[PDB]
Amino acid sequence: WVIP
Amino acid sequence: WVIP
Amino acid sequence: SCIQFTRHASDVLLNLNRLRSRDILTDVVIVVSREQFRAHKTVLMACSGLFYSIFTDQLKCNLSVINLDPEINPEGFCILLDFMYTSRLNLREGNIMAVMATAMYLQMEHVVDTCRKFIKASE
Amino acid sequence: SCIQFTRHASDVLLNLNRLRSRDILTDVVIVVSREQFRAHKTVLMACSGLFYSIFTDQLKCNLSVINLDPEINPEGFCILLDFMYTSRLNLREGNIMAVMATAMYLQMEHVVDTCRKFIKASE
Ligand SMILES: CSc1ncc(Cl)c(Nc2ccc3c(c2)CC(=O)N3)n1
Ligand SMILES: CSc1ncc(Cl)c(Nc2ccc3c(c2)CC(=O)N3)n1
Ligand SMILES: [Cl-]
Ligand SMILES: [Cl-]
Ligand SMILES: [Cl-]
Ligand SMILES: [Cl-]
Repeated sequence: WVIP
Repeated sequence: WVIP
Repeated sequence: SCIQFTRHASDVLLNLNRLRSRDILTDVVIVVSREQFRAHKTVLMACSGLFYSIFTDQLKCNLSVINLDPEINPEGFCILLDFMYTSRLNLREGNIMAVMATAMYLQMEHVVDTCRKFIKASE
Repeated sequence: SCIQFTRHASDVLLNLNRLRSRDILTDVVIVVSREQFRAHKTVLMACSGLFYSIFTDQLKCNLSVINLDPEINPEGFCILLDFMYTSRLNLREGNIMAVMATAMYLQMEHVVDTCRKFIKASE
């Protein structure tokens, strides 16, 4: 999971 | 396009 | 000896979401506490272990309406349906418990994992 | 303020290809010079400008069989159908002309672009  |  | 187009999977999913937003070729209605959500059976199966099991069943594969367990929160479902079609999860302090419970029921293992991690960080 | 799961689009496409290989919920047969290819209308639309136009048509959206132009090579189509479901293109000296012609007909702009580039490199 990432900060888009 | 890339070499997978 | 194939070549690979990096953005292809993302572009396919973006187009599938465009079809969903315009209600094109949607073939099922998911009912959650009287709220109704239109979707593509194939996308639901591709994202959820529960929908995969439902639509591979010889009788249920032909149903145009699926009713979820009454304990399922419609907002939690809406957030997960948006995630299925976009890879983006709108996870907030106010919805994390409903989102985790819905993801556990839908059998969306990666969503369950991030919810567990975010909850553990807050304790 | 969403979080994003990097591998989600790739995982969805991988599962859609698993459904195709097991012939699960395929809803159309594409006929190419007597060869028949089963697929999901939504995936075809998501990858091709031609299929997008066909299945948004109020009459054609209901067809279970689509016949392509007799000039279309079945091998070129098979390579492109595999690309649609995997992001991998099996581009070879022996098939590049048939693949480019099929991609131009199917309106798959990124495939047409790589074929033009690979052909230009060989001259
Ligand atoms: C297992 S083979 C397979 N073949 C095709 C499909 Cl459409 C599919 N979907 C599916 C099954 C289980 C799970 C998910 C999707 C997401 C998750 O967390 N668990 N699986
Ligand atoms: C344009 S809006 C839109 N909405 C939904 C879908 Cl399913 C769609 N597909 C599509 C249209 C045109 C093209 C492709 C896909 C690939 C390509 O090269 N050209 N387009
Ligand atoms: Cl029904
Ligand atoms: Cl998931
Ligand atoms: Cl027909
Ligand atoms: Cl393309």
